[PDB]
Amino acid sequence: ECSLKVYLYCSPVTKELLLTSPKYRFWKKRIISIEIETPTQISLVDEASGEKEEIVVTLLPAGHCPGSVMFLFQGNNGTVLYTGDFRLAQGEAARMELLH
Amino acid sequence: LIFENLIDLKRRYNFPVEVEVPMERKKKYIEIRKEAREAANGDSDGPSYMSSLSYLADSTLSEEMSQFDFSTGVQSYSYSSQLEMDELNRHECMAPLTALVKHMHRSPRDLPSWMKFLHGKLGNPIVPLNIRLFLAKLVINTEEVFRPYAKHWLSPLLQLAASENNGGEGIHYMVVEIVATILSWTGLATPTGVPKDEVLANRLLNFLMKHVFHPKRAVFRHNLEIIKTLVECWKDCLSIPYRLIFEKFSGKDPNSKDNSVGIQLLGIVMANDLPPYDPQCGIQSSEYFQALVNNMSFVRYKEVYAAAAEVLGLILRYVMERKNILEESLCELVAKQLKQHQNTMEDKFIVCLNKVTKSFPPLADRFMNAVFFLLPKFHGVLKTLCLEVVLCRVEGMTELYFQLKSKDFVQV
Amino acid sequence: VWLNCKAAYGYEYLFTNLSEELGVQVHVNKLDMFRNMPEILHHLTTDRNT
Ligand SMILES: [Mg+2]
Repeated sequence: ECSLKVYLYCSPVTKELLLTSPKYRFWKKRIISIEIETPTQISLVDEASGEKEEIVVTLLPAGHCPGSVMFLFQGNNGTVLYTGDFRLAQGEAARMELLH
Repeated sequence: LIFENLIDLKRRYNFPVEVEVPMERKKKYIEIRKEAREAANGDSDGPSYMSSLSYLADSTLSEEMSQFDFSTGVQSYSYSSQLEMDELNRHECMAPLTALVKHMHRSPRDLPSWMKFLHGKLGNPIVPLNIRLFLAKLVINTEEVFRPYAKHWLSPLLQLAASENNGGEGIHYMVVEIVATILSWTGLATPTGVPKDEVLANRLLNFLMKHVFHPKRAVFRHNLEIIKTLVECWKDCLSIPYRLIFEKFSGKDPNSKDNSVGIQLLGIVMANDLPPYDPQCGIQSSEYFQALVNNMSFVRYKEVYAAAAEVLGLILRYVMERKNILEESLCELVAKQLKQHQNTMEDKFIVCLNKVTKSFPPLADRFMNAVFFLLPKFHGVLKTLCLEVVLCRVEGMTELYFQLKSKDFVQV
Repeated sequence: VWLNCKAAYGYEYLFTNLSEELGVQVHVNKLDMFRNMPEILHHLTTDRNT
């Protein structure tokens, strides 16, 4: 309630599952859902100072639960990957288009 | 009468929409296009469809993993939609009739007496639906013995498919089967001579594009495939229903994917070197192309704005060679829609520009400075798209090496 | 048949496939969370007579 440029990015299914709970309905105006396999640019603008920083994030399916996705960041410090609670069978890592 | 006795005439023959498409169901249309493209045209240069129309035999990894995380679970569309299939093949006299026909065949050619009887019973729209369906299944199972006479059997199957009162609702397996049979028959006979066949084919195409959508991705791709091969075979006989497509890609809803169907239909139309618009419809050129270009403002789903940008670029490339007088207005609208989000989001702008300049290079000459400004600020695939936009216009640039040196091209 | 599922989400695959292969609808406490997901909502029910 004291900021305007900070948001919560997640899958659309995750947004639907999160806004249903009454305890988390205060995030209704601060959640930005992102489609999977769609490279989008995120602005890491500072609140106090007018400094800004752009980063590219890509959401990859995880196959864990409704709304579970991965996070593939690409910026100045190289490419990092966050596979939070994923599930992949053997021989499926070679089938992800966005990781190639 | 002899046929109405051995048929029920009262059983509601359930025809469900085929969901689990087999592997041969794709290669049959593949070979149909292979025959209708070279055996009857002799060109061997298949139409280059857009990225959204690129097809694979199996499904992508996201489709397979969607069974667990439901990535496509959120309802985005708004269209209203709904072996126990071959019950006609499980008829008492079905196999005996097929054996009889196969035996008697081998036991400008005109139809014999039995073929005349079959044609009189099938082509007549007053004959009950069950008898016509049985005759259609018999012709399907014995298409090899009907090919030398397929010039006569083209109209009955056409008017059976184009009929509003068919077996089931939607595009069921009987429709796709008879369509595949007719398109395999297109190598020798085409609905081009008799205007009745032309209007039958037009109504069939309208019916296909009317019920092309289906929430299941596989059957939706199959319907797009059958429409694609149908418009590829009968390219010189069909009038495209531009009014239906306009209503398809004009939804004006930022959080929906309804326009994707219309954009893909327009791309299928444009890939066969067809006009993107005909003034015969009630929609003028202004609002038509306006609603078409407005899809680039829907920056939520890529299948909407990226596909719209690509199909718009194809339309620009088409109207470029034909020297039409709407090229200036279309280019102005596209440049306006691009500059609208050039500075707001600047990440969908580069994607839309790369999709447009993929087929219409001369549009990047006004955004070259913008993409050179945005190049140092991009990462990942966005920088690659910007470099591709720079690549599409290299010979036209006066002096390029200084800009690349100033933009640290070597470390890139 | 009871299904002692500890996690809140992750077992919807089992529920949907059992419903599609048996025609019966699984009973859950809350299902309003899947109101915008038709492929999952039409497999769950609040009635206890299943
Ligand atoms: Mg987990």
